[PDB]
Amino acid sequence: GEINGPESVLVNTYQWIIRNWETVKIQWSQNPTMLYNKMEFEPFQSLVPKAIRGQYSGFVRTLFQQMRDVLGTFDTTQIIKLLPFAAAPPKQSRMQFSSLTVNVGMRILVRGNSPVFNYNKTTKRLTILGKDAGTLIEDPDESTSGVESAVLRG
Repeated sequence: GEINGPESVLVNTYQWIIRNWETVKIQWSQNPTMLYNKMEFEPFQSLVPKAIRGQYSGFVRTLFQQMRDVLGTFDTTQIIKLLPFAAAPPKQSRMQFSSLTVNVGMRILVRGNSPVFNYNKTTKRLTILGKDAGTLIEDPDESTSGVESAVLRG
């Protein structure tokens, strides 16, 4: 874990999700509301501007509900990315956010990578604010995790 201030809170939150993913995925499937309410996410929530925390949470919880209803747990990187923004008490709105800001305002883009959140499909590792957060499991049938074939030449 990192210790530098707000940046560390962000890095460590995603590290925690990755380290606990095999539990988190099951809670997200079976009892997501409970998952969203874990005190684990309180520090992250404090990085989200107070005036918009609730709106972001309404957006992400709704998106997750719609996601889960039609797709289930397919999208690991996206579930991990958005999960901490579900932590605040939700305030529902009709606003569709393309990005979500944290105070470190830096933007996490909803689709795809950003300076803040950068998943690489070749190494299968997540990078947050230029720091390693760990290895993601996109395919739950995979035995070997991490870097793809044909990366190291020899």
